[PDB]
Amino acid sequence: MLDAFAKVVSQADTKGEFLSSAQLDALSNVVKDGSKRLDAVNRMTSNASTIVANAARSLFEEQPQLIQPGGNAYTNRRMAACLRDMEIILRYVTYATLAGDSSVLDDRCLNGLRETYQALGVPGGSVAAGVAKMKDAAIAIVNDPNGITKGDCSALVSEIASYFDRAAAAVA
Amino acid sequence: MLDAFAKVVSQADTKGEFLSSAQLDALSNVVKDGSKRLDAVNRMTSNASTIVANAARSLFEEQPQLIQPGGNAYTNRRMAACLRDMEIILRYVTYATLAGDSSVLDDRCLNGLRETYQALGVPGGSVAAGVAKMKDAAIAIVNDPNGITKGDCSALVSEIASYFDRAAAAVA
Amino acid sequence: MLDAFAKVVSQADTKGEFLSSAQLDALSNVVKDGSKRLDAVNRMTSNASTIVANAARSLFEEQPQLIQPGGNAYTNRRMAACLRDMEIILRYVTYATLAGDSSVLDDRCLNGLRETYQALGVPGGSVAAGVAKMKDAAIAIVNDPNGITKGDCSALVSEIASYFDRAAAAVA
Amino acid sequence: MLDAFAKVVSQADTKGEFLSSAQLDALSNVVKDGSKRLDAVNRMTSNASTIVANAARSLFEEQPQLIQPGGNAYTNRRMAACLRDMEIILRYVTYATLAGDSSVLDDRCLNGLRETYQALGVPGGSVAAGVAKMKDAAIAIVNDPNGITKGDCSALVSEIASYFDRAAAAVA
Amino acid sequence: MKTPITEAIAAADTQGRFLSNTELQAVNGRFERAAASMEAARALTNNAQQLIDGAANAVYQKFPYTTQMQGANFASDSRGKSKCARDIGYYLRIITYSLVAGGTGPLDEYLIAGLDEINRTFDLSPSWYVEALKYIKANHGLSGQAANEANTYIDYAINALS
Amino acid sequence: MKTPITEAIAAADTQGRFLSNTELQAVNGRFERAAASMEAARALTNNAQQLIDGAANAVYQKFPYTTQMQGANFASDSRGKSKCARDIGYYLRIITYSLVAGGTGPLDEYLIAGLDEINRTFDLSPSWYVEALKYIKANHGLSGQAANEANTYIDYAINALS
Amino acid sequence: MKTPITEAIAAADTQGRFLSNTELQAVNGRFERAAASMEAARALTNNAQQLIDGAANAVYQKFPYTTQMQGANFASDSRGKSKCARDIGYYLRIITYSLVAGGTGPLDEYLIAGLDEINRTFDLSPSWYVEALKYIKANHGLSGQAANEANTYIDYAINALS
Amino acid sequence: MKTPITEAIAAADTQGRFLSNTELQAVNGRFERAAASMEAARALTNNAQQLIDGAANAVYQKFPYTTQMQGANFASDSRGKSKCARDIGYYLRIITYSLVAGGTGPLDEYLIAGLDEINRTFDLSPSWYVEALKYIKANHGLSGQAANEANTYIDYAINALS
Ligand SMILES: *[C@@H](C)[C@H]1/C(=C/c2[nH]c(/C=C3N=C(/C=C4\NC(=O)C(CC)=C4C)C(C)=C\3CCC(=O)O)c(CCC(=O)O)c2C)NC(=O)[C@@H]1C
Ligand SMILES: *[C@@H](C)[C@H]1/C(=C/c2[nH]c(/C=C3N=C(/C=C4\NC(=O)C(CC)=C4C)C(C)=C\3CCC(=O)O)c(CCC(=O)O)c2C)NC(=O)[C@@H]1C
Ligand SMILES: *[C@@H](C)[C@H]1/C(=C/c2[nH]c(/C=C3N=C(/C=C4\NC(=O)C(CC)=C4C)C(C)=C\3CCC(=O)O)c(CCC(=O)O)c2C)NC(=O)[C@@H]1C
Ligand SMILES: *[C@@H](C)[C@H]1/C(=C/c2[nH]c(/C=C3N=C(/C=C4\NC(=O)C(CC)=C4C)C(C)=C\3CCC(=O)O)c(CCC(=O)O)c2C)NC(=O)[C@@H]1C
Ligand SMILES: *[C@@H](C)[C@H]1/C(=C/c2[nH]c(/C=C3N=C(/C=C4\NC(=O)C(CC)=C4C)C(C)=C\3CCC(=O)O)c(CCC(=O)O)c2C)NC(=O)[C@@H]1C
Ligand SMILES: *[C@@H](C)[C@H]1/C(=C/c2[nH]c(/C=C3N=C(/C=C4\NC(=O)C(CC)=C4C)C(C)=C\3CCC(=O)O)c(CCC(=O)O)c2C)NC(=O)[C@@H]1C
Ligand SMILES: *[C@H](C)[C@H]1/C(=C/c2[nH]c(/C=C3N=C(/C=C4\NC(=O)C(CC)=C4C)C(C)=C\3CCC(=O)O)c(CCC(=O)O)c2C)NC(=O)[C@@H]1C
Ligand SMILES: *[C@H](C)[C@H]1/C(=C/c2[nH]c(/C=C3N=C(/C=C4\NC(=O)C(CC)=C4C)C(C)=C\3CCC(=O)O)c(CCC(=O)O)c2C)NC(=O)[C@@H]1C
Ligand SMILES: CCC1=C(C)/C(=C/C2=NC(=C\c3[nH]c(/C=C4\NC(=O)[C@H](C)[C@H]4CC)c(C)c3CCC(=O)O)/C(CCC(=O)O)=C2C)NC1=O
Ligand SMILES: CCC1=C(C)/C(=C/C2=NC(=C\c3[nH]c(/C=C4\NC(=O)[C@H](C)[C@H]4CC)c(C)c3CCC(=O)O)/C(CCC(=O)O)=C2C)NC1=O
Ligand SMILES: CCC1=C(C)/C(=C/C2=NC(=C\c3[nH]c(/C=C4\NC(=O)[C@H](C)[C@H]4CC)c(C)c3CCC(=O)O)/C(CCC(=O)O)=C2C)NC1=O
Ligand SMILES: CCC1=C(C)/C(=C/C2=NC(=C\c3[nH]c(/C=C4\NC(=O)[C@H](C)[C@H]4CC)c(C)c3CCC(=O)O)/C(CCC(=O)O)=C2C)NC1=O
Repeated sequence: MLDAFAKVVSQADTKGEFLSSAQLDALSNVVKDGSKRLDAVNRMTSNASTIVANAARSLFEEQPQLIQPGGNAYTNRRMAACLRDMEIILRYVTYATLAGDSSVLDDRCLNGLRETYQALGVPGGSVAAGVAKMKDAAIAIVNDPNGITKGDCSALVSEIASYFDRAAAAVA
Repeated sequence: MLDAFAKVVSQADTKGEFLSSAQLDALSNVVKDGSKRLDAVNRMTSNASTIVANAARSLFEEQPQLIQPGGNAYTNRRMAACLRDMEIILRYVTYATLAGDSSVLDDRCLNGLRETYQALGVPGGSVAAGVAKMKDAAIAIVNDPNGITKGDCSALVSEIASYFDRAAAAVA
Repeated sequence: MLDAFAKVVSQADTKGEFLSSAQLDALSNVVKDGSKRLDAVNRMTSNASTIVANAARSLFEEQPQLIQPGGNAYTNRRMAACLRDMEIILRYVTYATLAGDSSVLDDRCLNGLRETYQALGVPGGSVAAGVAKMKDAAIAIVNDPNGITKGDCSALVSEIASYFDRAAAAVA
Repeated sequence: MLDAFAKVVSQADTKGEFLSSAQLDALSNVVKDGSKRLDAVNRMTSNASTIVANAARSLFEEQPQLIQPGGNAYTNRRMAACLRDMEIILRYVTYATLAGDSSVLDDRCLNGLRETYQALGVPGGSVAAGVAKMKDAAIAIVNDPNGITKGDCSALVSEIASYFDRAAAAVA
Repeated sequence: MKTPITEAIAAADTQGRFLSNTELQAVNGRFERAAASMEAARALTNNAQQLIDGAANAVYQKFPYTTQMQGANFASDSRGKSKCARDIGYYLRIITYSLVAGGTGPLDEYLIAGLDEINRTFDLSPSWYVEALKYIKANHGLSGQAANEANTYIDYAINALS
Repeated sequence: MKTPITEAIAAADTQGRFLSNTELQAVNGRFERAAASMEAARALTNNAQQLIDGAANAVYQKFPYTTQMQGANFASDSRGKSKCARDIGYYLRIITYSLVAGGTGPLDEYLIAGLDEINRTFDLSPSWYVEALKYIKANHGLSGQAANEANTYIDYAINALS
Repeated sequence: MKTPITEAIAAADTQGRFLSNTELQAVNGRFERAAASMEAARALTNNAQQLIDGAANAVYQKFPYTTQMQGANFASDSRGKSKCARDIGYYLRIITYSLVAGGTGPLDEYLIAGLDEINRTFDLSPSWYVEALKYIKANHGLSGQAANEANTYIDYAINALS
Repeated sequence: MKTPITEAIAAADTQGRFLSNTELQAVNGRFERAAASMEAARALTNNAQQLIDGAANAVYQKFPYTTQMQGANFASDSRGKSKCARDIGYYLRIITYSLVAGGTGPLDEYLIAGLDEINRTFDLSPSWYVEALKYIKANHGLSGQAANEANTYIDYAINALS
C-alpha cells in the first residue's frame, strides 16, 4: 500500500526527479497537521460504535423496509452482518485517514465489492446511503470543539469526506 | 432437516409473527397424537422385513418379468439390491413419520433419485409400484387393532400414505 | 461408565444369575423416584453459578488469605481457575446424580485429582472445604419446597451428599 | 521480557497495591531522560562496528596469542565468529538499554553462555575482557559531547556499564 | 433446524439404520414434555402484549434513567419506548419458538447469534433485557411443569446476556 | 456400559458441559418407559422356569427330530434336554438384563457377540432358539406396554439369529 | 510483558538484528506520550480513594436497587459497599498499571482475563462497573492529553465489559 | 511501499482490527521526527547541485587516479565526470526519498537492490561512493535532529556499499 509520502516518492522515482518545492511543502503541511490527523483517527476509532449506530438509525428511518419482515437487515444474522460491513468500511476509512492516501481503502476493501454485493443480493445503493450517513456522523465527531485544542481541521475533514464518498461511490 | 414444529417455527420467523392459534392447536394435536405416532413408527420398523416382503411379493406377481432371466431383479445381487432400496425408502418414510414433516425424505432420499434410476437402468415405474405396495402393507400393519389401545389413527395413516405417495411420485 | 441399572446388571452377569427380587425392588424404587432425580439434576445445573457463588463466599469468609495478596486465589487468573474447578466438580456430581452411580465422578474427575492439586500447589484441604460448602448450597436448593410438588427427597439428598463427600475426600 | 515500567508493574501487581510516589517518580525520571536513552541506543547501534573494532584491537594487543597460529581467533573462521559474538553481546546490551532492564540480556543472551563457551573451548575470561573493552568504547562514544545537546548522562552511562559488567560476569 | 426429533433422526441416519428403541424412548420424552411446553407457549402468546408492556415498565422502574436521559438508545420519548417494547417482543417471540420446537435451537439461531454486537453497537445494556426477562419469568402466571419449561427457556435467554 | 443414561452423560461430557434440557427430556423418556420395562423384567424372572420349560417343549414339538436323532447336539436324552433348558435360560436371563438396563447393551455384549461362531461350532440351528423366543413372547402373560417392551427385546434377540 | 518497548525489542530480536530507525521512532512516540500517561497515573493514584468512593456512589444513585435489595451480590449493607469499593479499586489500580506500562497489557492480563466468568458467577452486572468508570472519567480533574490517555484506557475497560 | 505508517496499518489489518493506542503512539513518533526529516530533505534538495559537485570533487581529490587513468569507468574526461555526478545525484535523490518516507524502504528498493552487480559489472569501486557519501555527510550544514536524520540515512547508504 501507500501513504502520502510513499505516493509522492513513487511518482518522483518514476520521473527520476527530486521532489519539487510543491511536494516538499505539501508533505510538510501533512507533517504539521499530523497531530490533528491522529486526533481524527483516534476520535473515529474510539467512537466507531456510535458512528455506526447513528448512520444505521438514520438509514433505517429513511428506508424502514430494510428492518421489516422480508427486509435485507431484518433477522439477527443479517443485522449483525450489516453492522459488520459498516464497521469494516469505517475501519478502512480510518486506515486511509492515518495514511493520507486512499490506496488501502480501494485495494483491500472497495475493489470487487459492488460485484460481491450484487451477487449476495444486498442493495448497494442502501449501503452507499449508510456510508454517507457514517460520513456525516464521523465529521460531526471530528469537528466537535469540546475537549480539544481549538483549531482548523477543515482540510482533514474534506479529506475524510472524500474517503467516505469514494467508499460510497464504489457500491452505488 | 425439519420436523413439524421446526417448519411452523421457521415460517413464523420469516414473517416475524407469533404463532397463530391455528398453528398452536395443530402442534398441540401433534403432541397429543405423539403416542400413536410413535406406535406407527415402532410398528413400521419392527415389521420392516414383512412390509418389504409383502410389497415385493405383490410386485413380482404383478410383473413376473422382473424375476425371470433377463429381469432387473433376477440374480442374487440385483435381488438383494432391490430389497435394499425397498428398506431404504421405508426407513426414510419412518423418519418422515417420526418427524411429522417430509423434509428428510425429500432431501436425503428422493432428490436426484429418478435420475439415479434412469442412469442405472432400473424401471422407475416398477419402483413406484413397489413403493405403493409397501404403503398398503404398512398401513395394514399400522391399523391392525390387535395388541393396542383402540383409537382413531386415520390422520396419521393419511400422513404416512402421503409420505409413501411422495416417495412413489419421485421415481415414476 | 455405569448407572445403577448397569452396575446391578454387571454384578448379576458376573455371577450368572437372574436379578433377585431385592435388586428388582431397588431399581423399581429408582424408577419411581426418577422424576425427583430429574428435579435434583435440573435444579443443580440451572442454579450451578449460585451454588458455586455461595460455596466460594463461605470459603473466602473463613479462609480470607485465599483472596488476599499472595493467596492461591487472589489474581483474576487464579480466581477464575478456582471457580472453574468448583463448576467442574459440581458438573461431575450432577452426572453421578443422573446416573445414580459414582463411577463417572470417580473415573473421569476424581481419580488422580489430589496428585494434580499437590503438583500445582493448590491446597487440597480448602478445595475439599469448598466442595462441602457446594454440598450445603446444592442440598439447600434441591430441598426448597417452593415451586414444586411436596414430597420426600431425603434418600436422593443423602445420595447427592454422598457424592459430594466422595469428591471432598478425594482431594482432602 | 520486561522493561522498567513492566518490572515495576509486575512487582506492584504481585503485592496488589498502587504504585508508591517513589516508583512514580523513578519512572517519570526515566520518561524525562527518554531522549538521552534513545541517543545512547542510537549511538551504540550506529557505531557498533567501531565499538567492536576498538574492543578487539585492545584485546588482541594485550593477548596477542589470540591472533597467532594456534590461537582461538587466528583463522578467518574463528576471527569472524569472535566478531559475531561481540556484535551479538553488544546488540543485546542495546536491547537492555532501550528497555531500561537487563531481563532480555539475561534470558535471551547470557543464560547458559558460559556453558556454551566452555563446551566450545572458547576462553571465557578473554571474552569477558573483550566485553569490558566494548564497554569502554561504547561509553566513550555515548559521552561524546559533539553534535549533541550538552547534558548529564552519568546515570544512563552507569546503567549501560552495569549491563556490560553483567555480560562480562556471565562468561568470566 | 436442531430439535430433539431431528437430532434423533440424524443419529439414526449417520449409521444408516432404523430408529432404535432408545431413540424412540427419547422422542417419547420430548412428546411427554411437549404438553407443558405447548401450554407455556400458548400462555406466553396469549398474554403477549400484557407481558411485553409489563416487562418494559419493569425495566423503566428498575432503571429510572432510561426514561429521563436524552439519547437515541434510551426510552425518554415515544420512539424509544416503541423500540423497547419491540425488542422485548422479539425476545418473547423467539422464546415461544423454542418452547414449541422443544430445544434451544430457535434461541441460538434467531436471537443469540450476533446479539452481543447488536447490543455493543447501539449501546443497549444487556442488564435491561435481563430485568425484562426476570419480570416475564415472575409474572407469566403458569404453574407446575409449564412454568418450569417457560422458566428454563427464559433462563437460557438470560445466560446469553450474561 | 451402553445405557441411555450413560449415553446422555457421555454426550454432555464430550462437550465438557452440564446436561441440557434435551438430554433431560430423553432421560425422562427412559424413566417413563422403565416402569413397563421393570414390570416385564419382574414377570419374566418370576415365571422364568415355566417359560424355559415351555419354550424347550415348543422347540421339541416344532422340530421333533431334535428329540429323536442321536448325536450330542440334540435333545434325544436328558443331557441334551438340560443343555437346551440352560441355553434358553441364558437367552431369557440376558433379555431381562436388557429390560433392566433399558437398551440393547447387555444383549449386544453378553449374548450376540460370538453367538454365531458358538452355534456354528456345536451345530445348533438358530431357528430352534427363534422358536423358543417366539413361545416366550406368546406366553409371558404381560399386557400393554410391558408386553411391548418384552417383545421389543425378544424380537431383537430373534433378529440377531436371523 | 506486552509493552511497546518490549514489542519493538522482540521484533528486532526475531530478525536477529539491531534496532532500526523505525523502531526508535516508535519508542520515541511512546516516550513522548509517557509524560501525559504518567501525569494521569499520578493523578488517579493520588485521588484514588475519592474517585473510588465517588464511583461507588454514582453506581448507587444510577441503580438504586443495588442499595435496597437483599442478597449477597448487592450493596444493601456495609459488607456489600466495601466489596464494591474494593472492586472499583481493583479496576482503577489496573488502569494505572496500564497507563504506567503504556499499553493494554496489564488490563488484558490482570483484569479482563476471566472477568466475564467472575461476573457471571457472582451475579455482578457489568453495567455497574461501566457507570463507575464513566464517573471516574468525568471526575479525574485532568485536562489535555493526560485526560485523553486516562479516557483511552478507561474506555478500554468499558468496552471489555460491553 | 514500506513506511512506518503502512507497517502500522498492515499490522492492524492482519488482525482485522482498528488501530490500537500503541500504533497511534508509533505513528505519532514518526510524525514528531518528520519535522527534522523534512527539514533535512528540503536542505539536501536545495543544495543538490552544490553537494553533488562537491562530493564528486571530494572523490577526485581522495582518489586522484580517477582523473588521470584512461578507461571508460574512470572520470578522466567529460563523459566520466558527467556520469559520476549523475551517480552521486542518484544516491542523494534516493536518500531524500527515504528522508521523506521516513524509512529505508526507498533506499532498499530504488538503490541497494542490484547495486552490487551494477558496481561489479562496470568496475565502479564502492569506496568512491563511500567517500562521496562521507563528504555529503560532513557538508550538508544541518544542525541538530535534521542533521541526525540525514546522517542516519547517509550511513545506511554507506553500509550497503560496505
Ligand atoms: C480537528 C480534528 C480538531 C482539532 C485538532 C487539534 N489538535 C491539536 C493539538 C494536539 N493534538 C494531539 C493528538 C495526539 N498526539 C498523539 O500522540 C496521539 C495518538 C496517541 C494523538 C491523537 C497532541 C499531542 C496535541 C498537542 C497538545 C495539545 O493538546 O494541544 C491541535 C493544535 C496543535 C496542532 O494543530 O498542531 C489541533 C488544532 N482542534 C479543533 O478545533 C478541531 C475540531
Ligand atoms: C394407531 C396406530 C393405532 C392406535 C394407537 C394408540 N396407541 C395408544 C396408547 C399408547 N401408545 C403408546 C406408545 C408408545 N410410548 C413410547 O414410549 C413408545 C416408544 C418406546 C411407544 C411406541 C403409549 C405409551 C400409550 C399409552 C398406554 C396405552 O397402551 O394405552 C392409544 C391411546 C392413547 C392416545 O391416543 O394418546 C392409541 C389410540 N390404536 C388403534 O386402534 C390404532 C390401530
Ligand atoms: C478453588 C477451588 C481452589 C483453587 C483452584 C485452582 N485450580 C487451578 C488450576 C487447575 N485446576 C485443575 C482441575 C481440573 N482440570 C480438569 O480437567 C478437571 C476434571 C476433569 C479438574 C478437576 C487443573 C488441571 C489445573 C491446572 C491447569 C489449568 O489451570 O487448567 C488453579 C490455578 C493454579 C495456577 O494458576 O497456578 C487454581 C487457583 N485455588 C484456591 O485458592 C482454591 C483452594
Ligand atoms: C425433592 C427434590 C423435592 C421434590 C421432588 C418431586 N418431583 C416431583 C414430580 C415431578 N418432577 C418433574 C420434573 C421433571 N420431569 C421430567 O421429565 C423433567 C426433565 C425435563 C423434569 C425436570 C415432573 C414432570 C413431575 C411430575 C409432575 C408433577 O408436578 O408432579 C414430585 C412429585 C412426586 C412424584 O414422584 O411424582 C416430587 C415430590 N418435591 C418436593 O417437595 C422436594 C423438595
Ligand atoms: C572473541 C569474542 C572470542 C572467541 C569467540 C568465538 N565464538 C565462537 C563460536 C560460537 N559463539 C557462540 C555464541 C553465541 N551464539 C548465539 O546465538 C548467542 C546469543 C543468542 C551467542 C552469545 C556460539 C553458539 C558458537 C558455536 C556455534 C557458532 O559458531 O555459531 C567461536 C568459534 C569456535 C570454533 O569455531 O571452534 C569463536 C572463535 N574466540 C576468541 O579467541 C575470543 C576469546
Ligand atoms: C548523553 C548521552 C549525551 C546527551 C544526551 C541528550 N539528548 C538530548 C535531547 C535530545 N536527543 C534526541 C534524539 C532522539 N529523539 C528521538 O525520538 C530519537 C529516535 C529517532 C532520537 C535518536 C532528541 C530528538 C532530543 C531533543 C531535541 C534536542 O536537540 O534537544 C539532550 C537534551 C536534554 C533533554 O533531555 O532533552 C541530551 C542532554 N547530551 C550530552 O551532551 C551527553 C553527552
Ligand atoms: C428496552 C429494553 C430498552 C431500549 C430499547 C431500544 N432498542 C433499540 C434499537 C434497537 N434494538 C435492536 C434489537 C434487536 N433487533 C433484532 O433483529 C434482534 C434479534 C431478534 C434484536 C435483539 C436493534 C438491532 C436496534 C437498532 C436498529 C433497530 O431500530 O431495529 C432502541 C433504539 C436505539 C437507536 O439508536 O435507534 C431502543 C431505545 N432502550 C431503553 O432505554 C430501554 C430500557
Ligand atoms: C563517480 C563516483 C566515479 C565514476 C562514475 C561512473 N559511473 C558510470 C556508469 C554507470 N553508473 C551506474 C550507476 C547506477 N545506475 C542506476 O540506475 C543506479 C541506481 C540508482 C546506479 C547506482 C550505471 C548503471 C552505469 C553504467 C550504465 C550507465 O551509464 O548508466 C561511469 C561510466 C562507466 C561506463 O563504462 O560507462 C562512470 C565513469 N567513475 C569515476 O572515476 C568516479 C570516481
Ligand atoms: C474486508 C472487506 C470485506 C467486506 C467489504 C465484506 C463484506 C461482506 N458482507 C456479507 C454479507 C452481508 N452484508 C450485509 C449488509 C447489508 N444488508 C442491508 O440491508 C444493508 C444495506 C447493509 C448494511 C448497511 C448483509 C445483510 C449481509 C448478509 C447477506 C445474507 O446473509 O443474505 C458478505 C458475504 C456473506 C458473509 O460474510 O456474511 C461479505 C463478503 N467482507 C470482507 O471481508
Ligand atoms: C440413501 C439413498 C440411496 C438410494 C435411494 C440408493 C439407491 C440405489 N440402488 C442401486 C442399485 C439398484 N437398485 C435396484 C432395485 C430395483 N430393481 C428392480 O428390478 C426393482 C424395480 C427395484 C427393487 C424394488 C437394483 C436391481 C439395483 C442394482 C442395479 C444393477 O446392479 O444393475 C444404486 C447404485 C448401484 C448400487 O449401489 O448397487 C443406488 C445408489 N442408494 C442410496 O444410498
Ligand atoms: C450366553 C452365551 C452362551 C451360549 C449362547 C451358550 C450356548 C451353548 N450350548 C452348548 C451345548 C448345547 N446346547 C444344546 C441345546 C439344543 N440341542 C437341541 O436339540 C435343542 C433343540 C436345543 C435347545 C434350544 C445342546 C444339546 C448342547 C450340547 C451339545 C454338545 O454338548 O455338543 C454349548 C457347548 C458348551 C457347553 O456344553 O456348555 C454352548 C457354548 N454357552 C454360553 O456361555
Ligand atoms: C481484579 C480481578 C478481580 C475482580 C474483578 C474481582 C471481583 C469480585 N467481587 C466479588 C464480590 C463482590 N463485588 C460486589 C460489588 C458490587 N455489588 C453491588 O451491588 C455494587 C453496585 C457492585 C460494585 C460496583 C459485591 C457486593 C460483592 C460480594 C458478592 C458476594 O460476596 O457474593 C467477588 C467474589 C469473591 C470475593 O468476595 O472477593 C469477586 C471475585 N476479584 C478479583 O480478584
